[PDB]
Amino acid sequence: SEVDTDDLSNFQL
Amino acid sequence: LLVTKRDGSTERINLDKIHRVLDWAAEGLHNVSISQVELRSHIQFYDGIKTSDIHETIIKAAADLISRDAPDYQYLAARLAIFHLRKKAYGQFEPPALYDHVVKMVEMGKYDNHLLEDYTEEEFKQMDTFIDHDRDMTFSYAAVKQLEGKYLVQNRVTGEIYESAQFLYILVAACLFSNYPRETRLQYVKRFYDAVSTFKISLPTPIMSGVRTPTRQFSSCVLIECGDSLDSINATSSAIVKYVSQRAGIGINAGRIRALGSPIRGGEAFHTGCIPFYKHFQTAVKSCSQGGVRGGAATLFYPMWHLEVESLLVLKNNRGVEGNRVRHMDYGVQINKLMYTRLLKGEDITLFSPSDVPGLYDAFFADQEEFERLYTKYEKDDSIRKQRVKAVELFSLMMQERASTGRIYIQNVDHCNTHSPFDPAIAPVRQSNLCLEIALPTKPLNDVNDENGEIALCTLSAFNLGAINNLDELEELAILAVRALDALLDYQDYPIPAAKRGAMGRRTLGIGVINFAYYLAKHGKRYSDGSANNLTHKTFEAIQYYLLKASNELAKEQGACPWFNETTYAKGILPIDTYKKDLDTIANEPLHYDWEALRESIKTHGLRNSTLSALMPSETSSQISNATNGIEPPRGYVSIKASKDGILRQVVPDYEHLHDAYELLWEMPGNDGYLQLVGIMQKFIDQSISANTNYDPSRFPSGKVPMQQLLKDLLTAYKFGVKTLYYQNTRDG
Ligand SMILES: Nc1ncnc2c1ncn2[C@@H]1O[C@H](COP(=O)(O)OP(=O)(O)OP(=O)(O)O)[C@@H](O)[C@H]1O
Repeated sequence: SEVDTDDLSNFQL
Repeated sequence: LLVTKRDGSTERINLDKIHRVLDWAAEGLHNVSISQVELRSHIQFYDGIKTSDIHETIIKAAADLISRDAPDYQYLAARLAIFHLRKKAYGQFEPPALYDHVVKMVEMGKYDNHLLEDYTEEEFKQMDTFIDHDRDMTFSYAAVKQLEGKYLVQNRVTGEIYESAQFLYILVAACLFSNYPRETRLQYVKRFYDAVSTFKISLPTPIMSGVRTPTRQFSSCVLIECGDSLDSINATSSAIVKYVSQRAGIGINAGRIRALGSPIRGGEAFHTGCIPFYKHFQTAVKSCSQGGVRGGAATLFYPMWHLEVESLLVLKNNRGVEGNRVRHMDYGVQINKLMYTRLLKGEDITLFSPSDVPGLYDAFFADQEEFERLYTKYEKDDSIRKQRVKAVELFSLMMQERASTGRIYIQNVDHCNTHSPFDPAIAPVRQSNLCLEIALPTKPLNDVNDENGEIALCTLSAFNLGAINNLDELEELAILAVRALDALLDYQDYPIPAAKRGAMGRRTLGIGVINFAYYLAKHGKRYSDGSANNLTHKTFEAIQYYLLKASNELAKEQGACPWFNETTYAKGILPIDTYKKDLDTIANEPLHYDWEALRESIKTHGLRNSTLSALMPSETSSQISNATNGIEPPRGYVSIKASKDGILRQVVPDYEHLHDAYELLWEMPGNDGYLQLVGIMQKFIDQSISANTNYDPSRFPSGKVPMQQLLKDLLTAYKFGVKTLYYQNTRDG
């Protein structure tokens, strides 16, 4: 349930 | 010693007769033992044992030896089963003359009388010559089980089986091409018959069981959109009752039903919420099910930003108050780009009742720029009721419930409208169906028979990628598949005006594949490493190209669909022009077909059908053709099924030579490979695909799938243009 937003932030949709 | 026959008259047992039969059915198979079979069945014989019983016994005997190491038992069992059904239907192995059969069946009222009016006895004699009853010998035991159980015309009370597979196929052809000019009618009948009897084209259960019989009900799934009004709610509900009553899957969009607390009439009465109505559509859906359980399926769709989203997302959660739960329906959460960015930036998502934000709902599906404009505007505007929730919270909540139930689906509405055959401004796609592969325009009803309403239907079929030798075989196959379903559209009946409206308006078809897995094994590709990307791109380009050609060819002959002008196809736009660009970075295979020639031909002559492809799941159809299901990898080499007649085993096609080639569901290290292939397939597919996401707890620390992983895979799918996401399988051994 732990979610890192930094890891996802750099993703390109 | 002593056997009983069908009249009830004794006779002595001649055991060479049995042996003869076994010997016959074993013809050509490898690794099966007639003595093994004989040994296992003879021990259960007894004085005065019905002859039928003897047959069942040896069938089971053969059926019980099915295995990865001895897969020809499938065919040995099958043939025995086929033999027995012959006798059962005809009192002899040799099937009667086609004409004699049809007359008899018309007189018994098991076949439609139009067959005898539409074809002449000499025409029937001609058709008989096309038939090849030895094709019955190519079915696998599981397949015969399916045919017997849900295809072959039979008496359900008495048990009597009135027909055989080949008759079914010939007459399905006959009925579908019965309005053809006599100069080509029988040519088409013959071509289609071969196509389906040699498993090149698969047809849905409704079609297969009914086309030829007096019925006219053949639609398997409906898509109803519900306006925010008691009249529309009532209408919607009425449509569902009629449609589940004809065993159809329901896909309902109840997204505009205003939120709990919202004003009604001014300030005279406040709204009661969406849930009360969802519960009402759920009873509608199960209105024709034993008790309120057995059958009747539906998938309800709503925007992620709906004001009641957090209460809607946990509707299946079992741990909860009865009144705040609608557990017997699957849900499809609709997301768009803006929502995902909120997640990535770790920002908030504002929740809004659709009733209070003029133009948002439409914008959401049809115009992303306009949606973004309106969305921010209303975020600021303090007059508008609203709620803030942390994107991570909301997304995590949804994924949690998706992970636990497996049935909280996602629909990427932007992808559904920016990369579709339709014009978002005129006829947007704002929902999907039960199994998340259909994507078609819908308009809310204001009454059951409202003529300005529009209901989408699923008119399906499929190419068997395991049965073609090259992709150029799809040109004739696409002709036949498109021509038969298009005929079907005029053939069948429409219980609700709105459903006819869309059928005739847009003539939308949804043709996909089955046997993808086997096909990849045949070409030595896998799902997980990206080895199948270019082959996939090559294969789905052929499929789409030839379907569009066939439709275009058909428009020339018979005219494009009435509403062809609301398609982007009509504006010279093609699948290859609007797919998700990221796809370029994962596959380089070059288009092999003349798309520009076709672009013009479509522009000039239009399309008969507005949509042509849709990758749907498939248990039954795949079973009859002994094929891996739709595009999914097999769980294992042998699939087990339960029955009153024993345990049903079916070995994956060509296990002998391809066991190491297959890549089984749980052998894939993750979902990337597969989500790539779904993205590639979506480049060319008109509608959507039933993509699954799979997770094995064993592959994670403490056996718990990380939410990070779940969100990562969700984002991946969006990145490659995946339109919808269906089941989530969590392994559990
Ligand atoms: N007299 C018999 N002794 C043993 N097995 C029999 C006998 N008659 C039929 N069977 C078996 O039953 C099945 C056929 O059932 P059915 O009574 O319809 O056969 P049939 O072809 O009409 O038999 P027959 O050869 O006596 O004309 C086959 O599996 C066959 O091996």
